[PDB]
Amino acid sequence: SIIKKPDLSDPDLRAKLAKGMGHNYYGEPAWPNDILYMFPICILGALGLIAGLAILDPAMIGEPADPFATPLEILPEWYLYPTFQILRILPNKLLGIAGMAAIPLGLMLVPFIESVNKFQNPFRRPIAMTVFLFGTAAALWLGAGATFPIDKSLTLGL
Amino acid sequence: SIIKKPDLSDPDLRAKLAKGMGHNYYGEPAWPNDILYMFPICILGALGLIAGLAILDPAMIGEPADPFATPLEILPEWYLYPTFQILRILPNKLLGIAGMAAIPLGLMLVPFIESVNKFQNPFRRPIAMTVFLFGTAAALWLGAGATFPIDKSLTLGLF
Amino acid sequence: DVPDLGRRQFMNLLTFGTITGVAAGALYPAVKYLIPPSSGGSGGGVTAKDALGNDVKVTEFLASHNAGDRVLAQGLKGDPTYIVVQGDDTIANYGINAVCTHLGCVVPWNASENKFMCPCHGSQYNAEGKVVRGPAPLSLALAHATVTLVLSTWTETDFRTDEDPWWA
Amino acid sequence: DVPDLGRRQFMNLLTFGTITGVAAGALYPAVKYLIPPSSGGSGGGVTAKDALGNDVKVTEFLASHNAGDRVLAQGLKGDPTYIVVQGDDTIANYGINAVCTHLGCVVPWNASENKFMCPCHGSQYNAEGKVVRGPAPLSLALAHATVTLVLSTWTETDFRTDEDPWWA
Amino acid sequence: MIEPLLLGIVLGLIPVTLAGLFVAAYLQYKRGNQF
Amino acid sequence: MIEPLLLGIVLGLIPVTLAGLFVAAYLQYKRGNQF
Amino acid sequence: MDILTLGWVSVLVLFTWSISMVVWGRNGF
Amino acid sequence: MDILTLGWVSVLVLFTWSISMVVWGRNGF
Amino acid sequence: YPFWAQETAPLTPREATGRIVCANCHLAQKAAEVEIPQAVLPDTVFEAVVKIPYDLDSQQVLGDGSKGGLNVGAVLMLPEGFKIAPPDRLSEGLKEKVGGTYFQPYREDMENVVIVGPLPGEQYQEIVFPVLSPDPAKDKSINYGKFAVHLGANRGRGQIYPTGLLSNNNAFKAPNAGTISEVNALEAGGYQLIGTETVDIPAGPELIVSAGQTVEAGEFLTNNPNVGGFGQKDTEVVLQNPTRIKFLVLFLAGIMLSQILLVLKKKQIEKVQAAELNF
Amino acid sequence: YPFWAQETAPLTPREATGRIVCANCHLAQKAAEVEIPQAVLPDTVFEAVVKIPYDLDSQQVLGDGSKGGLNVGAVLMLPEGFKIAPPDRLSEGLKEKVGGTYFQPYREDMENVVIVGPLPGEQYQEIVFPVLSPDPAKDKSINYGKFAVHLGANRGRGQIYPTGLLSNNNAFKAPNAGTISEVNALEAGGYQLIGTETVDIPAGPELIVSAGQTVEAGEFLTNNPNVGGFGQKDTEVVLQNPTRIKFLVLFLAGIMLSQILLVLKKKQIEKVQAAELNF
Amino acid sequence: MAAGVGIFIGYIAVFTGVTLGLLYGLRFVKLI
Amino acid sequence: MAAGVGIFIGYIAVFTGVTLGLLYGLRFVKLI
Amino acid sequence: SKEVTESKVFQWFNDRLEVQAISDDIASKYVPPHVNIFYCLGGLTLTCFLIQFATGFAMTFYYKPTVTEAFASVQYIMNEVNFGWLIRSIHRWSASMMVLMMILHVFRVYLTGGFKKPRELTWVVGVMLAVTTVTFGVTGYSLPWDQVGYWAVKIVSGVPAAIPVVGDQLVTLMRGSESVGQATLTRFYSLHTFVLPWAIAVLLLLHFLMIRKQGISGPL
Amino acid sequence: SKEVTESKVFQWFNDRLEVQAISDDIASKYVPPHVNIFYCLGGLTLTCFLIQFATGFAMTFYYKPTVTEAFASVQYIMNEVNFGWLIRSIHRWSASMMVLMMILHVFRVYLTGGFKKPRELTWVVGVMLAVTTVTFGVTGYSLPWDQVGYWAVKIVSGVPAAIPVVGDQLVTLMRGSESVGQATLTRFYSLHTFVLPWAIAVLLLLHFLMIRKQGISGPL
Amino acid sequence: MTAESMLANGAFIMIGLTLLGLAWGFVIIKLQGSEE
Amino acid sequence: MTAESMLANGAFIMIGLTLLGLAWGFVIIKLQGS
Ligand code: HEC
Ligand code: HEC
Ligand code: HEM
Ligand code: FES
Repeated sequence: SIIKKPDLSDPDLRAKLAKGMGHNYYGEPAWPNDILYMFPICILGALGLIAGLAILDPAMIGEPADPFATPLEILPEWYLYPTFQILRILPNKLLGIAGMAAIPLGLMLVPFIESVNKFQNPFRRPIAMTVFLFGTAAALWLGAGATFPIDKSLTLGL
Repeated sequence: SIIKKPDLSDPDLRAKLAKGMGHNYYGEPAWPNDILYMFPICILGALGLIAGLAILDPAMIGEPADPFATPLEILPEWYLYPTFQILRILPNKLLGIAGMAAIPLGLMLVPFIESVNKFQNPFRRPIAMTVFLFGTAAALWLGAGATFPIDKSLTLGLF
Repeated sequence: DVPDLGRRQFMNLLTFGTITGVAAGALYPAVKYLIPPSSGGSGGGVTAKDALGNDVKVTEFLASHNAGDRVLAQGLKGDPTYIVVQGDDTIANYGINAVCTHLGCVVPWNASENKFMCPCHGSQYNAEGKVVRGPAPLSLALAHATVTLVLSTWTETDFRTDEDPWWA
Repeated sequence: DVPDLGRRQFMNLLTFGTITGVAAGALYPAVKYLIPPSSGGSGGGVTAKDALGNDVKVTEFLASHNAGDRVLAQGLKGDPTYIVVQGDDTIANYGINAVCTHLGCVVPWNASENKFMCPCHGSQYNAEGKVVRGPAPLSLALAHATVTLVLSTWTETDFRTDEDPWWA
Repeated sequence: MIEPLLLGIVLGLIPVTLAGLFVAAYLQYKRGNQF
Repeated sequence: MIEPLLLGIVLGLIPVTLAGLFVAAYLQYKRGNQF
Repeated sequence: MDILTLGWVSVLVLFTWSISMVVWGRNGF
Repeated sequence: MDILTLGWVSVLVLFTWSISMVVWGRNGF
Repeated sequence: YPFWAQETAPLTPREATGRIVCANCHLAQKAAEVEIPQAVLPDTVFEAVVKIPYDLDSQQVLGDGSKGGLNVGAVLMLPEGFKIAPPDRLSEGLKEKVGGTYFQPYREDMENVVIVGPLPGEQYQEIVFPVLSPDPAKDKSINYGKFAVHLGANRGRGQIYPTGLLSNNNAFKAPNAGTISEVNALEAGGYQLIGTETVDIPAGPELIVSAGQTVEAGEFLTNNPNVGGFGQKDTEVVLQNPTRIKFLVLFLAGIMLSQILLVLKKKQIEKVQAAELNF
Repeated sequence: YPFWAQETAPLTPREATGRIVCANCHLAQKAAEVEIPQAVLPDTVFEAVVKIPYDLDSQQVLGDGSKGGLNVGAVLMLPEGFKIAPPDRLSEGLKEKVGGTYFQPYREDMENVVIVGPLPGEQYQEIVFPVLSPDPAKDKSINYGKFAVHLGANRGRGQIYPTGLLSNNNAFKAPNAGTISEVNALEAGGYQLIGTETVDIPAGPELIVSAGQTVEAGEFLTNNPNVGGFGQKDTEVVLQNPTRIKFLVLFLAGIMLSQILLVLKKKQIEKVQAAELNF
Repeated sequence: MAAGVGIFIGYIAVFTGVTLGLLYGLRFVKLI
Repeated sequence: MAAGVGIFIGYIAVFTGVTLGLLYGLRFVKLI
Repeated sequence: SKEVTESKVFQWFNDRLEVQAISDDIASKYVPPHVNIFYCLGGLTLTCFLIQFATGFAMTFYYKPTVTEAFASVQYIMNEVNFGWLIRSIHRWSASMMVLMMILHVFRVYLTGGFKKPRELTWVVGVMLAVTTVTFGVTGYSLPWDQVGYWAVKIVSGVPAAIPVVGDQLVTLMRGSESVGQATLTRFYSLHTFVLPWAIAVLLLLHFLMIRKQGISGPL
Repeated sequence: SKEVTESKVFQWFNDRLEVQAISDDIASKYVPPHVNIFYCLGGLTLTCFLIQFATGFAMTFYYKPTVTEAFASVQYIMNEVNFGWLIRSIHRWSASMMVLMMILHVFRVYLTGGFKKPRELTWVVGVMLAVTTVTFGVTGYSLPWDQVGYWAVKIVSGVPAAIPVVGDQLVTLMRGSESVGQATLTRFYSLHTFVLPWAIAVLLLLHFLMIRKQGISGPL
Repeated sequence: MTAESMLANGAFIMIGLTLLGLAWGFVIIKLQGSEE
Repeated sequence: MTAESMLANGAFIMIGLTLLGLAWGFVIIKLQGS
């Protein structure tokens, strides 16, 4: 209906809550309130935005590939801007590969490095949030510099 | 514990058996007896047979496509031999399309046409067995005829 | 009051009919995309192509064939059509569509028997395309081969079976 | 009187080790298939191909290019190589691999300032491949021109950096 | 094109599989079930 | 190449999402839960 | 007035309205 | 000592042996 | 004859449609079989048995007009690399089996397509071709695998000469409809039919239409004395690699050892489960 | 000047690498920017502002040797189908805004690529190109979509003439290493230097290397008097079909109405559930 | 960028108005 | 087609023999 | 481990995902005595399909689906690629064996009453699986763009030209153009490698889920 | 029609497959009060992939993965095919928005503690999903075979050459040859249309199964 | 909106529209009342 | 085999080998009994 309070008198639900699971057993019912009526809202919104971006900003065709003439400015997709920047500024290409590959392998260790505390709120995780903010800022800075000449790529034009 | 008898003293198992299900609740255990030790035997048998057929009878490249030259013999894969036959002896092309499309549509009506009796043993459903044997014979006869000149495709040679 | 079955069904109809309208408006581009583009050349304005995809040149076509020789070349909708050399000129009024009317095989021409003989099942046509033997239900389609080479869709009455063009 | 943990594990080891041997014997063909076949010829069996894939004859370079020009052609390992015209002759004994040694871009020639200037990061190579500036760690590779043409592999010691060929 | 080996495999495996299926059906026909 | 509209969308949606997540965290951090 | 402006505004209002409808339908944020 | 015969026999006996092992392991047909 | 196929179609006897050029002149179609081994090993000599069957008690008309026996002939298109084995390599048993049969490569460097004939049909209804298989180990342009083997075999005389003229071994027709009524032996077995419409029947065939009858247009004036015919057939031969078969045998033996071990493991688990029930 | 680019590269002012041929003789590098609308309508005259920023006070060495102002020039490669609008299509405001600047198509049938210059850079910091978008509805060779607009703009005197002879607006270099140890003004501002070393220097640049000393191989003997430079700016423009935007607006309005109805249905179902719990 | 603001305001006003109208006119006829 | 029969017979005999040998050996060493 | 016998690191997964639930679900099913060797046929079909999923996969790394390179790519696989002959021949033979095993599976199901109530939906989804497999074979027969495959597709694609009204539109839809050319090869490659793998995966999921829910059929 | 209301020709399906069981399982789940709008991000990522699964699907009917026909096929899609501009532009934009929604989903998961115990495996599978999507876009950026895509692949494919031992071997394995060309285009097209769609489907199945088993994380 | 480059303007508009969408959702929640 | 035209021979071999597989499975079952 409006909301279902957690039945703490239930032994199985309390055991699940102690284990971190069992949170999908209280609140508003998922069907049809959210899955049938709220999910289509987001799906239609996403489809409409993507179609609008496609119509108002179509994909350009380009020029046919020439193996003998590299373009003046070559860049991967935007989400590869940081890693590509690493490749640009690390003179040791092996170190560049290690740094580029340490992102997906470094994220797989996040749930295990931060298994020290049960806290989930950012305001109860000072070190974790400091690391996250520093990393997000560094990734954004590298991505922004990827659209710069290799000279002023570390200062963003100061 | 080799074979587990069906516990008919269970109301849920009895209800499932009345409904036709519940036959996966007795006999030899599925795991690991069958799924872990008998399934890989069949998997490896199929792998070895198919690899041996590939090695001893390798696939042929063929002749490059010529849109201007029709081969003397054109044939689909073997399982399309009957339908192809239906296409080439039926003079009305619409009737050939109907005959080719009535196989998948006629096969889906089998569980509903034969919904008159709950007999699973073939010897307790003689009409179904006669129809199935006639269908197998007709399919094999059409497939055999598909590898014949259109004149001889009916009688296959006639002795 | 509580919305009963009728009111809830009406409200469902409204919401999911707007959903269906949006979905159909989105699917119309999807369906029209999977439909092949209307770029099948021109039903009456496509020249003659050889097996190499080039335009066959009439000057090259002339003085390169014997009397009454039919060699086929790509034509209407990519279907191979015979360009008949009747003996004096290098062209004729009509082009016989080699694609058979039984299944779709390309019928070869036996000048030895002066007939179009299908190899798949033995369908036979006369010199002009009119059916005389075999299980081919209808006659081979014709065309207009004009130059001074362009072959156009045939519309006039069929001078072989004495009827309107079945292919049209 | 029944198989304990040790005997059951030994039987599992035997059975599934034989199965793993069969699986390895079946996956070796798959892995060898997914590895691209070595069909690039050899280090000394790669001729100089043009943009269209045809070889450029040494005789053609006369009256087709100016004096002292450097022109790109397909070279060793498929990468573009600058074949050099010496002004009086048509080729030299070496061809300069145009692929940059920093990231991989094809370095254009610059006759005015007599240097190879990478357009992506500005690294500089002299008229013979030696590094002059920029973030490029190594020097441009050298393709040993043979027919005076085939761009074989240059394995003689560098006449630029005085060392063994890093490309070999 | 006709593949004689493949057609032989098909025409050797279809009749024997049908015969085995009918034989198993007969064997279950002349006796009782599990319960 | 660089797509300026897409980069604008990204650089607008990243900081606002981060700020909203932190604000929701603060609101849930100054208040209790259901149980 | 303009038509390019009309399309850009339509997409922007669709984004805003999708957020607004998700917030209103779920009764809060 | 025919290699082609050896391969054909090997494939045939693999078919037969797979059938026989499925019959033996499952303890009946 | 085969050399007329060499002269009419000098590049290949098989057109792009798969039809041998021998059917342009030999109109009748009968059976022609080729027994080629399913698989052959590289650099091995094997016999291709071309059966060209027809009853030996049926005699065809000859060019002069008299009847007589038939002469067989064949063209065997082998895959690239195959060729008729030289007399040095083929065995003495195969030497007495092939006899003094003569094989031509139909072209220079095209030794895979070998023609033979005309040979008398009284003893050459079955022709042995001593084919030599190539070895992809020495020749690098030849590969192992399955390839097509085409055959076209003929028994009787051809209807049409390379000059387009008709032989006497076929049924003759009328140019159109008329009233001939003029049958006379032209000092031989041939007739001269002249309402007045010129046509000449050679000595071979025998008139079937009665004189003084209004014949239709394009109708058979005589019968068809074509006893022979031309028939073609395509099969497949596998140039097999012995190493492939050796590793296949090893692989299948390993598979069956694995199956045996799997059944033994199931037996052990069955005993374990029986123990767990009889605790 | 851009006509020297028409002579050096008579086909296209851009190479396959993307570099404009202007940089071949304009060795320096500067900033050049173009304000192209993101989307334009077909058959609509729109302004493209090409800005060539440089300090107006800064003066370069002229062709004779004296200091002087800088003239600006540009090449704008509009997409295939675009063209500078004829004076009749321009409105009064746009016609007054563009001024009397003269544009050229750079070639026959290449009216999309438009060159301009040299123009006095004191007032022509920004050059307004009155581009005319094509009409894909009429022109069947033009399609709606996103296309690349390349721009190459220069503001200083070039360093290399079309014949390869260097100008005076660059720093000169000794060919090799030597002790030239001689300076002599050639009866003008341009002095000359004379192992065996032969270096000539026009009136443009200023010396930094003293006389009577060792000169290494290829060092900057003179100051670099260039104050301008050449810059490129690759941007994008969308030739938009208004029907697409109309149907997009209709589709998005339908989406928003559907979302409103979904929320209303959720409210109704919540109302129903609130009463079903009140049992 | 300027008349676009006016179109945005009008578009939001129209859709908020129809949202509230549908809500109140469907609760009025007890449909929701 | 004739020596193949001999190869098949010998091959079945060999693998049946090794099957029975493995079974009885593992029964003898209490592995089964 | 048979299913689960003696494990200690397994607790890390079991406390999170409750893997023992899956263990006890799998180990709770039993195989009734009336299950013959003929009940292995349907699974064999799956086996063959997996081979088609594997060897087809490999052949997607070298096959060029264009009319100027399809034949060249096929013979490049056969002759130049390492073990390419083996992969392609296995794909062909396992396609044929998939169809054969599926036919024998239909024979078993019909002759054991495995389609009757409550297994009607299982049989319907099986027939749809059969149509999908036939579509696999049809669309893969023309991929080599040899003469037999090209003419087989040119014959089967012109069959809908007999339907009075929508015949031409259907022929164009299956061919992607007026005649069998590059559009036909592109559409058939998309069907063979993308459309039909996903369609048959969905149908197999439905088929196996229904079999798991309803179990095997009863004795005869 | 809400969840199940008055479905009575539905007794057939419920009697055979017992689909009221899955109906009640779906209806037995609840959404906690702490679930805010940011929990819609991951689903939006899935939404984007669905669009990529559809529109990319469509582009498999007209795109030809050959260096002599890839760019021409892409421009044929843009210029000739009905709504081909729309399909291709939607594909590119929804790829970009897939990655953006993925990044926002990671931000939500990290800033809400959703990766903590017992959801470490969900985070690992999510990181594998992120790698799959990044390499998905990497393989697809050069399918048009224009200057940008070709040179981006020529840049990123020769990177592994810095590894001393298996460097050039890895470079050759990714490129399908020693240099970027037709083999690279064929391998990248196979990865884009066949390999990685299946990989991401399996990873999405694992992700969603773990989430459904463990539910949403606790309140902050 | 018919501008030339939408990087900075796009980001600012995206932030503003996200905030405005949340605000308008809450405004509609306030304006929907409780019960008539 | 080493003999082509494996249609009839192939069919007979498949039938005989299926029967022999069943028979040999039963033979091994009978010979395995303690
Ligand atoms: C060889 C000895 C056999 C036997 C006796 C059986 N099969 Fe299979 N099987 C496979 C799959 C995917 C399924 C469906 C799984 C599911 O229901 O979710 C089955 C199902 C069965 C059953 C019914 C099981 C049930 O719970 O109802 C039976 C009795 C059965 N099979 C018998 C897959 C495979 C294989 C995959 C490679 C192989 C090999 C086999 N099966 C072989 C056999
Ligand atoms: C038309 C140009 C022909 C081609 C092509 C082939 N054959 Fe023929 N053949 C043809 C004629 C007109 C004749 C008889 C000529 C005469 O003066 O009698 C023949 C004859 C033969 C024979 C002899 C038959 C006999 O003596 O009874 C043989 C064995 C034969 N031809 C074989 C043969 C083969 C194998 C061909 C394909 C390579 C072939 N011929 C082609 C006309 C033509
Ligand atoms: C295609 C890619 C992805 C899709 C479709 C996806 C989808 C989802 C969905 C629908 C949820 C349910 C809760 C929600 O919607 O917020 C979820 C939760 C989760 N996701 Fe993903 N996700 C993807 C990638 C990722 C990535 C990249 C990560 C981490 C780097 C990740 C880690 C998680 C975790 C840990 C949860 C559980 C959080 C919780 O329960 O509170 N996923 N994902
Ligand atoms: S096309 Fe079939 S008989 Fe001619």
